[PDB]
Formats: sequence, structure tokens, C-alpha cells
Amino acid sequence: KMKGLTYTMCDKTKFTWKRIPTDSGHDTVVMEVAFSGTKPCRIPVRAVAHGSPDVNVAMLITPNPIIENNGGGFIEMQLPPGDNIIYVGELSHQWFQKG
Amino acid sequence: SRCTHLENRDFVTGTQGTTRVTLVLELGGCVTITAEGKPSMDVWLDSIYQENPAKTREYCLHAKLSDTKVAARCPTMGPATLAEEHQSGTVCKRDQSDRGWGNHCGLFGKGSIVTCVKASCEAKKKATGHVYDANKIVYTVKVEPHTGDYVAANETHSGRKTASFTVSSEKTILTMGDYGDVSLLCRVASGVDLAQTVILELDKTSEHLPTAWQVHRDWFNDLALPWKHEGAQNWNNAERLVEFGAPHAVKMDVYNLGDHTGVLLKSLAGVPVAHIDGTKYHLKSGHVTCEVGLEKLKMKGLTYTMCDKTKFTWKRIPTDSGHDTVVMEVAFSGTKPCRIPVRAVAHGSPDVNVAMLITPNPIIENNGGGFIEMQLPPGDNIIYVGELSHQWFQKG
Ligand SMILES: *[C@@H]1O[C@H](CO)[C@@H](O)[C@H](O)[C@H]1NC(C)=O
Repeated sequence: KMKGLTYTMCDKTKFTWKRIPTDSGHDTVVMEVAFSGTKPCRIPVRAVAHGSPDVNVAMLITPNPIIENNGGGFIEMQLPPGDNIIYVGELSHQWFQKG
Repeated sequence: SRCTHLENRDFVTGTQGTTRVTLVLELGGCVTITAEGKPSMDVWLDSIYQENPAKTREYCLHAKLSDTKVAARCPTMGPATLAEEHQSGTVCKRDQSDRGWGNHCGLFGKGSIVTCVKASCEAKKKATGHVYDANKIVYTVKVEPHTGDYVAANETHSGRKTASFTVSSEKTILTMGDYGDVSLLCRVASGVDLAQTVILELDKTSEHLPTAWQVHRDWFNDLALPWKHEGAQNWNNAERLVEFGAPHAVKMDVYNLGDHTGVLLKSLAGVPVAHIDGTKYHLKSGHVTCEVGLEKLKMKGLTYTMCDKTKFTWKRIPTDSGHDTVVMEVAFSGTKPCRIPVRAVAHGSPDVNVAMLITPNPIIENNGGGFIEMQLPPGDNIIYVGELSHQWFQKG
């Protein structure tokens, strides 16, 4: 079963990193975010090929990423080569993908 | 939407200037009707039935054989005879038996022999036929407004309306609550061939059989068994379940040809069933032709506030219905009646909304309204319900 598909989307303003986007060595990117609302909610995660904001290119490895009353901040994803911007609502981080 | 409960469906589409749509409605089909600026409607033929259709010919499946009586005569004395030959409810055969001296008979030759067996039907071994009357058959047509309410097949939509079409039923108007009126005229002769049709019925209490079968009139009259009409006392053609074994002196051998139920059931394999709800005999296949009047339907809540785009969640995530439509249901968390802000985008082209809704002007009410059905172009799309979104891939 998919957990929390009926949860509220999180407030896009209320994110911070705990751990900035990082290459895992498996072509995936890993990260962790904190969220500051007192809530269980669905994380608004996406990524953009730089200069093309319309097409979301985030292939998540963590499907339907969710923050819970304890736990949930960690996200893993895969991205196309070249410049990308990762977003977690209003958080963003320019990511360059190798090869 | 009743027509999501079925894997047979049709979609009918009128322009803004449409009135009186003409349909064929079939049992186990369902039609969704759409018109620009009108609420969409699910319309279906619910049932075709009659209370107590006229019993025709009964058939007997298994004979109960009794009172085998024999009489025989010596070769000069002409015909042997029994009173049985003239009684009701007997089967008889007349034949020639070899006779001679010691066959306790004067002369060597062939003597007349007659045998008669009393032949009733075995208890509950009847196949009764029934015939429909165009002056007493009821077609039932059902309608529901294609609202944002999802209700399962074991549950009933509160906006569901029913029209009976007897031959004595003219153009009938159903008030779809807040959605205005729909009118129906279904012509009961523009339907099933009731002269060609018999409801064949065996033992109703048979736990491992159909209640009845819908069978052709000529084929039913060609069943090769003993038969009688309602209230008649004795079987015509009782011969059909009795064999006589070749004569031996003063014997001819009466043999009961056994229960023919399995012979019938093999000839009824795959044949359309008919249900029997006590006195009501229902067809399970067949159709009617209707005109549906859309011209007095109203759009509900076009003057409601658009909903707060932030306050949505899924109850049920976007899903393929199998009809090329996508279905979903959303909750909304404002304490309100409001118009749902629904749209969809071809992925990478955010400007053109591609959501062809099947639920026009989708609305959330103080109870009900969250369900949405729509159609989308092939390839990648994003569905939105305000700030909710879901990437949808459309097949073919
Ligand atoms: C329909 O079936 C479901 C599943 O068994 C059940 O939860 C529900 O109460 C049923 N509805 C009605 C009205 O029978």
C-alpha cells in the first residue's frame, strides 16, 4: 500500500535543508529536509532541467515522499545529465548531474 | 455514475442547440449523455419484465409408468383388446407375436398382442413455458444526474429516478431535483420480439440451476417430449417417454426411457437465463428505443464561489476507468458549497487546458460532490485540482 496519499500537501514556504542535495554514487541524488508546520503532510518535491521550468524531471526513488509527526524528511531521486534545479516547495538548489 | 459500474458503456454528445436525443437502451448496457451547457446524465434500461406471463405448453421430462396390461389372441381370432386402449392417461402398442401349439394356442402363425401402460408425469419433472404479453410487459428505464457523487454498485444514488414504460405509458417527465427535468418516450413495440420468445422454467427450487431460460418459440414447440396445456388432465404424446420391447408370445416389454432433464439442459447450455423475482419474470437480454428530452435540464451551482485552491486532498487518486476516461475523488476542507477548480495540462505545455470533463461544472456541496470524471489526450499530462496535482500518463 502507498502511505498517506490522502494527506495535505505541505506548506511550500516551511522547508529547510537538514542535508543538502548530494550525489549518492548510484546516479541518484539524496537529501533531507526539515519542515516547520506541526503536521503530517505530502512533500511538494520536483526538479527542473535548467532553463525549462515546465517539465518536472525528478524520477523519485522514494515515491510519494511524506513528512510525519516524527520522521519522513529524507528524499532520493534520479535526474537527467547537465544543470537542474531541485525544489522542495520554495527551497531550491541548483544541481549539476554528471555523465 | 452507474455507467462506471459496467464494462459496457456509450457516450452521446449534443451541441448547445440540442433537444430530444434518440437512443437504443440494452439490458446490461448504460449510456452517458452529454450536452454543452447541460448537466450530463446516465440513462439505462434497468429491466424488461411481466407479472405472471401466460403459461403455454407444459412438457414432461420423466414419465411415471404403471398398470402394464397385456392381451393376446391366436392367429385366427383377429385383434386382441384392452379397455386401457380407450382410457385417458395410457400409452399402448399393438403388435404381432409368433404363436403355435404349446404357446397354448391352436395354430402356428402370428397372433395379435396389445399392451397398455398407464403413464403420468413424475413429481416436479415438468418444463413449463410462459409467453409475454405486449399489453402487460413493463420496460423499466432509469436515469441519474451525473453529479460529483460516487456510490458503489451495492449502494443507491439519491438522484436516481425510474420510469416504467407499459403500452399505456406516454411521454413521461422525471424531475432530476436541482438539475431540472428530463422527459422520456420509449416505444414498447420498438424493443424485444415478444411473439418469438418463451420463458422456459423447470423446478424453481433447483439450487444449482438457472430459474429460467429465454428460448425461441419454434424451438420450444419442437421439444420432443409429452406435453399438455395449463389445467389439462393428461399428457399428449406420452409415447415419447416409453419404449416397447419386441413381442414374445404373450409379452411385450414396457420400458421407461428415463429422465430427459439432462437432454434438455445440454440443449440449454450457454442459453440466456431469465430471472424470476417471485411473480415477476425478467428478461436478461434485449432492448428498447427511446427519445430523451434534455431541453428542460439546468446546470447546478454555476453561481457558487470557486473553491480555495489550497484546501484539496485526494480521497481517491486519478485512475483509468477502462473507458478512456480518468476518474478520481477529492476532499475539500473549507466548510462550503463551491465550484471545484479542475484542469489538466499536456506535460511541458501549461497554457492549454486539455481536461474534457464528463462531469460538467464539478461542485462540492455541504455533503457530496468530490468525484470527477474526465478524458485526456494520449501521452504525459498533469491533472490539477487547484494546488493538488498528479502526473497522469494516458494510453494509446
Ligand atoms: C457495499 O459494500 C461495502 C463493502 O462490503 C460495504 O462497506 C458497504 O456498507 C455496502 N453498502 C451498502 C449500502 O450495502
